[PDB]
Amino acid sequence: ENLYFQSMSVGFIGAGQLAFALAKGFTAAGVLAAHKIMASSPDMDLATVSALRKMGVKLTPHNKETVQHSDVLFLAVKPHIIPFILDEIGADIEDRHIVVSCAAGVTISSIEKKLSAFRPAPRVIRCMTNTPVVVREGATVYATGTHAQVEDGRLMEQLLSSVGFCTEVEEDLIDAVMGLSGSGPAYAFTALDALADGGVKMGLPRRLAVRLGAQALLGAAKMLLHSEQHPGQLKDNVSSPGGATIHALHVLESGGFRSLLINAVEASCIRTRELQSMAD
Amino acid sequence: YFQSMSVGFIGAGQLAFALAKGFTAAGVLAAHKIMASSPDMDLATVSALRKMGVKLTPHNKETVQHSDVLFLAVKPHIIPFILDEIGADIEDRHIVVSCAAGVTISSIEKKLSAFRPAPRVIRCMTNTPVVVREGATVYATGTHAQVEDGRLMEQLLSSVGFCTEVEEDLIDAVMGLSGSGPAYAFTALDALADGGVKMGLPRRLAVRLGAQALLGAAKMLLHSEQHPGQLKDNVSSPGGATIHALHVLESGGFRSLLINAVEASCIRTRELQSMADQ
Amino acid sequence: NLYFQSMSVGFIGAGQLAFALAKGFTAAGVLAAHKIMASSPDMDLATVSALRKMGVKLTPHNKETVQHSDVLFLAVKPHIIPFILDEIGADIEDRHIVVSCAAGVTISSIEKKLSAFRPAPRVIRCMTNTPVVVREGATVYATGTHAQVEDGRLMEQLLSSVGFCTEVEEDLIDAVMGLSGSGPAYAFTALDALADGGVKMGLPRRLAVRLGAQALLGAAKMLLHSEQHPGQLKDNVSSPGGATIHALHVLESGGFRSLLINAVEASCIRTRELQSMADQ
Amino acid sequence: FQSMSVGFIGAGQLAFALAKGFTAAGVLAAHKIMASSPDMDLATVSALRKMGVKLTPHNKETVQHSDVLFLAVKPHIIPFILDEIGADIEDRHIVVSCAAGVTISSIEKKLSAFRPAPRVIRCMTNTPVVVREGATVYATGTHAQVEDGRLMEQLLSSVGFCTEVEEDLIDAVMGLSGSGPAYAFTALDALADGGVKMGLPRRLAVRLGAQALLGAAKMLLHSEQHPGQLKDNVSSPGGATIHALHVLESGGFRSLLINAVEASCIRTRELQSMAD
Ligand SMILES: NC(=O)C1=CN([C@@H]2O[C@H](COP(=O)(O)OP(=O)(O)OC[C@H]3O[C@@H](n4cnc5c(N)ncnc54)[C@H](O)[C@@H]3O)[C@@H](O)[C@H]2O)C=CC1
Ligand SMILES: NC(=O)C1=CN([C@@H]2O[C@H](COP(=O)(O)OP(=O)(O)OC[C@H]3O[C@@H](n4cnc5c(N)ncnc54)[C@H](O)[C@@H]3O)[C@@H](O)[C@H]2O)C=CC1
Ligand SMILES: NC(=O)C1=CN([C@@H]2O[C@H](COP(=O)(O)OP(=O)(O)OC[C@H]3O[C@@H](n4cnc5c(N)ncnc54)[C@H](O)[C@@H]3O)[C@@H](O)[C@H]2O)C=CC1
Ligand SMILES: NC(=O)C1=CN([C@@H]2O[C@H](COP(=O)(O)OP(=O)(O)OC[C@H]3O[C@@H](n4cnc5c(N)ncnc54)[C@H](O)[C@@H]3O)[C@@H](O)[C@H]2O)C=CC1
Repeated sequence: ENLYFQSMSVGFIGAGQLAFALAKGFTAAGVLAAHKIMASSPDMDLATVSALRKMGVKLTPHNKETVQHSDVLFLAVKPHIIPFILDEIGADIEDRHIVVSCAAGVTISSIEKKLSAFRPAPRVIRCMTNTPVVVREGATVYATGTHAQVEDGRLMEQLLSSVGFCTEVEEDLIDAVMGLSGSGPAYAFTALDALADGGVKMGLPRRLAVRLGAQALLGAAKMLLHSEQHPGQLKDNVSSPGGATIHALHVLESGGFRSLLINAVEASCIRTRELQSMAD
Repeated sequence: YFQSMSVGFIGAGQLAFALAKGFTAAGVLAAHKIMASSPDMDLATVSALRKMGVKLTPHNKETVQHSDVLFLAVKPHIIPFILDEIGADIEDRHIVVSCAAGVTISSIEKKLSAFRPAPRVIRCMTNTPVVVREGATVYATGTHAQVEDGRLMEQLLSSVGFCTEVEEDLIDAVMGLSGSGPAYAFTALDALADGGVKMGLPRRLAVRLGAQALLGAAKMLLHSEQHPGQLKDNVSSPGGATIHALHVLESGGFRSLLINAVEASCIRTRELQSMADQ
Repeated sequence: NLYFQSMSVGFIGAGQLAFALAKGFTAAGVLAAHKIMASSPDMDLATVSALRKMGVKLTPHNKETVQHSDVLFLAVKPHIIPFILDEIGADIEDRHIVVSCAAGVTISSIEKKLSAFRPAPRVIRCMTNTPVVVREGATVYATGTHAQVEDGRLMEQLLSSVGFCTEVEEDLIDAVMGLSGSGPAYAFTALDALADGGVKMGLPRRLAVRLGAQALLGAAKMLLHSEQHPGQLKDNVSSPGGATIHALHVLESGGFRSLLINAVEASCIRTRELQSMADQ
Repeated sequence: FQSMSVGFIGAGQLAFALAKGFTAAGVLAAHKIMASSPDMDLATVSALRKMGVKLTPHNKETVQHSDVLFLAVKPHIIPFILDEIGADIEDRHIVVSCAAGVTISSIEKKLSAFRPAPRVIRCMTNTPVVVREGATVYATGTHAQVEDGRLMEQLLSSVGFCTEVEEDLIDAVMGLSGSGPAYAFTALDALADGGVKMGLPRRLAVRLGAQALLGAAKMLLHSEQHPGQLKDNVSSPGGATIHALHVLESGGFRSLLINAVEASCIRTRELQSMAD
């Protein structure tokens, strides 16, 4: 790791929520010192830029400055901004750069087409991560581009593994991963807010209900990750005949609880596709 | 490390295994200092506890004589039969910790006080993730529990997850939230994985990613001073895929279903204990 | 202590919005009613009679409004704007700032029409709402190609006298219309229903309307003056096991949140589908 | 210049909201307010302390300090409180119960066992007193003087709207304006989500949505028009607003808000039937 990271500099095009989250996770993991990170944004009036600055992250309005001072370049902007970014800094991408795109629905092919008009063989990697990298429990996948070298995938695997789970996938899976684990934390925060409301309805202080609900979800998720058993079998171990849990599971089933979560993953994926067809 | 402490389990099922596995993984109890009892010595939970090093026996009275801290880990309608069987063996030294859903401290103390006054009783509400040391536990102290008794139980149960003392009248609501909560989460994880599979992910990857997302979000909330709505705002980029997905959850009344669940579990727990009383 | 001593304001159209702005501007003291002119082909409209009682100068002839005015508000229905611009385009001078309040109408479409008569028309696009009438409006504006920096600063100063006002990129304006432009109608519907609920439970209608409106006003003010998330302020009202958390559950059971999201989306979509029909 | 001493039994969300509102209005000095709680570790207690409010664990000290004594505890706590401090209520006291559902009759019954003629007023208010835009009603008890009702109207009018009602309206007011801020906070969160879905930054969507609701509410308070007529003035034919109003109607939006007021009122009544 020392060899990969000792003198590596990282740049963020964009200084929003994902840039802050990855920067916080990388520095908390100890892989990167905050001053070796640079972020650029046209609007300095954001709370994320303030948090990055108090972290010690170097800030600039000029994306070309971030490009000049970076080895690994994360594109942390909305999908529709990507092709305008590539036109802007494309003349500055050099052999040394690894361009890591975080946007969903922006293909490696389209990024490589843009950058290859300036210099052949751009090294491009697509990444799909989520905000819990900020506590080093992210869920990350990546796909390597046509010109990515052998050490490039291995470097990205080690970098993103320091802030959570990380595995290589074929590029065609990435938009579906966005619908599941990219959007997933928002599903979990909605559920935790509602579970806490349920606790409050039944008499619990709100502070206690939030803590218990979150701890229950965290523990159940860890249980599944550590067990070889199917989620339904773990559910069965918790639901005793005639008991409180099986009564509660019935009212979840009666509202189509499962189908709402399937609807959510699908809706996220569908939206990513229609954004992509607006560009393409 | 409580080295001088002998722990017993009346009942050798899912909860006894989860606690004993958690305790020994935390290093607070040695497996050989734990005894568990069940009338069926060929149960699969019994086998798992045996492979752990726990001492096992079919005689509930043997577990009582071995133990200082005695966990009641039987189903709720068995608690009265158990208290009658061993009540004469309860000694001054014993702390009786009932894990049974719905069973009140009053009903345990009344049954045991017929044999010996001032039984030391603690009521505990925990959940199965103690097995990976990420449980959510609350406890209430009884009439005759000393102060050190509550501090002792909090030390023990803090080693396998979050633990805090509550007034007893909150415990049925806690059961509806964190006691049944793992089952809500396993249902949600199965469904999120089906959604990933529908959109083209391999099942095994979808289960791993869905569970990791839920774990990471829960950890984010536990480590943050922010409202869960504010953390949700940070995922939801304007016009983006996430806010579109959240709309379809809202259109189905997702929030209300989870409130329904906590309510139903809490209400059933009260219903059952009303039948026990009368 | 703001007052525009050398500014003549004109309104093409003398309907709800012209009345609301003229009343807000005059109550703010930043304009005398006699320095305001409004035109409409219906001199027997109820809004025209109100403007006349304020002191506002009225005329049936749009050309007279243009000749009197420095700042010219286009306060007609969107499908009337192109006929307006053809009628008075030859009367636009260098001194004019043209401020379109019409829902959906793009700066591009206005500039194209006026530029046929005289190059470099100074155009600002504004999205406001009817509570400017009580000086609590919510307004955004976007500046056109030829609007000078002082033009936007001036309009911000003027529109800030009747409520909140900030500059936005033009492509946000249709979404603002769906939120704060249509928003007062959502609130009037909500206040009618809340009053019905109060009456069902035994309150006199006049009291229920007063309390419902006061509750909404107070809650909105709390949020504006707080750095807290609206979910956290809700938690402070929702005592465990109490009346409020029981009532919140029945709102959630009906999908209350999703209905308000549906509304904002439906307003914004309809605006875009109208402007597409106009552009084709 | 009345130099009133005010006490709160309970130092939670409503006690903080009222203390903040009263001191911001200038009617009370913070250090002339005393609040008591057995849990001296809440966020509300820390905020009261920072305001300069006097804090004590002992309800008797609050009673002895106060001229006007607010009962700002949960409804099921009120009879425990009246048993504890009933012997300390004096003829000079005005006892103002804020508790949802607790009747004047039950309060006077408890306190009359100690001194005859306890002066009792029941009030129903809401958290926006914190920004002096509260919605408050009050009802006077058997022994409250006419001056006692005038004083309470003067005091509560300093932090928002205030009017006297017959007591049998108070539980319905709770369902409308007492719980009402929670309905608005829910609506504002959802409207902001809708703004974000259509491409607005969250910070701007929150601000525009709240300003929209504030302005519309103020319009209705300053107008003699029916809310349906104000709605008609925003709704041009074929336009964006009337399309959005239709999707609200299709989901039964109106009935959800009626359901909420009713559910709050029913819960209040069923809690009181438990205590009784
Ligand atoms: N936030 C999340 O939960 C996750 C986000 N993503 C993706 O990551 C990307 C970034 O999302 P967020 O950080 O949430 O968004 P954001 O809106 O918080 O941040 C975007 C940033 O880009 C900046 N920006 C805009 N135009 C720019 C330009 N031309 N040059 C430089 N900077 C520019 C903005 O000023 C802002 O600082 C998006 O594609 C999103 O879909 C993917 C996974 C999770
Ligand atoms: N499993 C869970 O998710 C949680 C369980 N609990 C409570 O823990 C208690 C035990 O639950 P589980 O372990 O899931 O049950 P289980 O059904 O898995 O195990 C119960 C055990 O009691 C034994 N048993 C039955 N009759 C007995 C008797 N007369 N003497 C001794 N042992 C006897 C059975 O053989 C079995 O080993 C219940 O009261 C439940 O409410 C509490 C919170 C969560
Ligand atoms: N009313 C609202 O809630 C808001 C309205 N707007 C926009 O403001 C514009 C005007 O809306 P309102 O005042 O509500 O409409 P309105 O229907 O109340 O008034 C329209 C006025 O235009 C006049 N008019 C028609 N043809 C004309 C012509 N050829 N020359 C001059 N005047 C003519 C009519 O006589 C009438 O006085 C619309 O484009 C609407 O989208 C924007 C935001 C809020
Ligand atoms: N919070 C709101 O939005 C409104 C609340 N109310 C009513 O106001 C009352 C108080 O509500 P909140 O302040 O929101 O509740 P809360 O739970 O925030 O405050 C209750 C306070 O009472 C204290 N307390 C508990 N037992 C006590 C005792 N024996 N002696 C003294 N203090 C004790 C608690 O420590 C806490 O400080 C309730 O009856 C509620 O129905 C009425 C309308 C609006």
